[PDB]
Amino acid sequence: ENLYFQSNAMTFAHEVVKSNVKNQVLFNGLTTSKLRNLMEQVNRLYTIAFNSNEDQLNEEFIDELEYLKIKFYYEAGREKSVDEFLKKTLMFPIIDRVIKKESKKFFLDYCKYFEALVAYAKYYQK
Repeated sequence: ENLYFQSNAMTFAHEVVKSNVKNQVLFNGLTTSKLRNLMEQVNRLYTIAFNSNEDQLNEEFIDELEYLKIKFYYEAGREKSVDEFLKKTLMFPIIDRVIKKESKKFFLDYCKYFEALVAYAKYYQK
């Protein structure tokens, strides 16, 4: 078989981003201003998760997640660096996973992953 290990979200964000500096461009011309609309969408959801007492995610929140997937695919259609970024980050199967588990802790973990993705993208830029 093979031999794989336990990497938290921060470590793997750093790895994906720094492994997508090629010869210098980031994910083929990504910048952070291209992710702004997305960042805001994530932020507006983060706070509403933070205020939720229980871990069981409200159903309107799931609709919001569906719309988040939709805004993702929009930006991926708009800008090719966003398309590469979203594929190589596994953004979509992770959004799916969050939607299935419907837990608050898990979505906040996803938010940390997204936040570190953007930070590291920022640290490596033109």
